[PDB]
Amino acid sequence: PFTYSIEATRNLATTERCIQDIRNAPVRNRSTQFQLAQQNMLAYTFGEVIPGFASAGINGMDYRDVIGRPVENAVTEGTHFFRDDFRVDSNAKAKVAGDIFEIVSSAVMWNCAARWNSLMVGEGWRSQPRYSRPTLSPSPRRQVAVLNLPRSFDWVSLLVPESQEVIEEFRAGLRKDGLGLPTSTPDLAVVVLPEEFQNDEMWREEIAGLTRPNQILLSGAYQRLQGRVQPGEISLAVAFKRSLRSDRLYQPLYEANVMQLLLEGKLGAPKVEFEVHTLAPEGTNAFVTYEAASLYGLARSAVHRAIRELYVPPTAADLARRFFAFLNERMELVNG
Amino acid sequence: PFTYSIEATRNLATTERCIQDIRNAPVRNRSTQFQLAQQNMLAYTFGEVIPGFASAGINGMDYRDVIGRPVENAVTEGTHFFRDDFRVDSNAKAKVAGDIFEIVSSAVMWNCAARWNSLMVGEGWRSQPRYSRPTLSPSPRRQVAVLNLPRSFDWVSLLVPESQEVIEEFRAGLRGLGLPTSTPDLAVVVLPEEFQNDEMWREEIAGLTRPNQILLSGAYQRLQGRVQPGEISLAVAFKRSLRSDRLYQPLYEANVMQLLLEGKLGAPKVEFEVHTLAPEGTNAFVTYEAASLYGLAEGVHRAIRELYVPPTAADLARRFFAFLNERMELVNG
DNA sequence: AGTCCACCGGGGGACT
DNA sequence: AGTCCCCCGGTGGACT
Ligand SMILES: [Mg+2]
Ligand SMILES: [Mg+2]
Repeated sequence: PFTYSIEATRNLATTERCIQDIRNAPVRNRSTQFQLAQQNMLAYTFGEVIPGFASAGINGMDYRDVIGRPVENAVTEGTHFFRDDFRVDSNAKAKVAGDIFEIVSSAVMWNCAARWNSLMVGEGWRSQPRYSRPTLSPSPRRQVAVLNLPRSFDWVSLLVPESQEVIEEFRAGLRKDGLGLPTSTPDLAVVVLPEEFQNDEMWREEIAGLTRPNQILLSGAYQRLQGRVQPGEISLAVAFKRSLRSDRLYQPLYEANVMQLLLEGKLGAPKVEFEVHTLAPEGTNAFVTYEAASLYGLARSAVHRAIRELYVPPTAADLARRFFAFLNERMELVNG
Repeated sequence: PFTYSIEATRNLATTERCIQDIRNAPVRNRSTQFQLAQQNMLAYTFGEVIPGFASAGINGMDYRDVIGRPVENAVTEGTHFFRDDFRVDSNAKAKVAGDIFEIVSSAVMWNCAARWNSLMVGEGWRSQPRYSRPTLSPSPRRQVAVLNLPRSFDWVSLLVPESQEVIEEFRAGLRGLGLPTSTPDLAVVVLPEEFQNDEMWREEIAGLTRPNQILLSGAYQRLQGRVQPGEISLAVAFKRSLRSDRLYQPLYEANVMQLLLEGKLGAPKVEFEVHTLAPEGTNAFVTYEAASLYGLAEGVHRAIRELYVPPTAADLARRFFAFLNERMELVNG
């Protein structure tokens, strides 16, 4: 659970355990002795807590101590089971830690859009925990899907064909000169629910916790929307980075521009909203870095920033609160 | 020495040791038990050798193995003086080795600029070791300088005043927002007239002695303020190994440079390139075929010119020469 | 001392 | 099984 419980651990099928001994099952070319079963840890640690949507105690806990819980728990399991034999490298901890921050944050945002899509339809503003109800004119036409995007995704895949053609048009004209414009992906993407999903349930149900089934619901959500999004319906991109290093600022910042250049540039979409979330900015450097303007629109168009802001959630609750407010505000020029 | 010498390691003061004990001299908020004197690893391992400029054994040795040596040596030294206890975290190495690759590869391009400048200036074309003499018609005006840029650098600081200025008339009608500049791992700038007769730009160097480390790391200052827009000839970014996400800083910087120099100071396209010894997944190459974003509003070329993978210190050196040999043509004799 | 910078390799899971 | 994708935190040194 969210607090290590040797009883819950004792009822774990050996293959649901958080640590995995592999001193007999060596990995190809890898010295790894014990694996961090990140999926497992998630379901153990967050089986029924979805931070921001749980106990007040939890919701306002320092968000770092929350995101860092799953690791703590697993290290305890290891020690308990293996003791001294136990050893895992910093880089495992960083790998998993960084993933968990991305997954859990998205889970929060998932629930945020549940509640949001409920109300948005003909539901109310669910009671608990208490968050300020939005003000905006409700409308089914104003629900949104929250797509935690997967490794080596291509954001362009979300778009409707007519828009994918414009682009592969463009690129072909580039390709005719030894020139490419590869597109990658943000860590997550909030889209406007395509019409024909506006009546579907799933986009309205808050989840109790990140159990395996529940994890999967989220990590796959994107598959449903591929080919169904309109250029202007990409309405928020987020990049997740637990801690910062001056060199690790550049993926979101570059892609952002590429998205702007295509969406805004070649498909006349409104300014593209792309932000970055971190729990550790290590100076001011990071902040000034993301004050950078958007490079396409520096050669008749209005100037705006590539990244709209750099955000550092204190609590899972603030994250909720922050996103509700964005939705309330951004879902305005959306005639419902 | 490039080969781990016991005797030498013993003949070593302790302020010289490649491995530092600090178990009783900790770092605020750090579990670091043993530090890596990476300046004492250059020194020890490369104090006599500058790859591609030493014996043929080195010059053509697998270049990964060369960069990998200081750290090999270090870990031997550590295991002799601290048999039970010697331990360092993966990430300590990853830092040191990354930097060494930046420094030494800069230290190879330095001796290149050296011997090339000599040629240009009317001295010989030295030939220890032999490299094909360049067919460019020499000139003191086609000398180049190889700046190993420091952490925190801003490459604009290299530009001359009237140029930095215009990067303000534009930049100032542009602020809640802005457009910062960072730095390539290294720059190659045309030597500026005022310096074309100094002798420091022509002396090659024997090893990476602290004195010598320091001369190459200091070099940039000498050129702050004194460089034309089109005289920025080449930018390199050193990444010893690649990870798909670790690809974007040279890509962005390049765009920004290209943006200002090319579109705002009407300079020639800018040559920006990456050197790595380990691309692992070949995402990278396709990644570095990206059109320059600036240019997609005007009329076009790659942002990053190429992604390069040196086999040997020698390959590195021959490549840079041909670059010069084909690029300085533009400079007027 | 304390603060900032930019190095990169060991990773768990998707996918084949 | 093999390969690839994107995670980040622990660092050695320049400054102040
Ligand atoms: Mg991320
Ligand atoms: Mg580099």
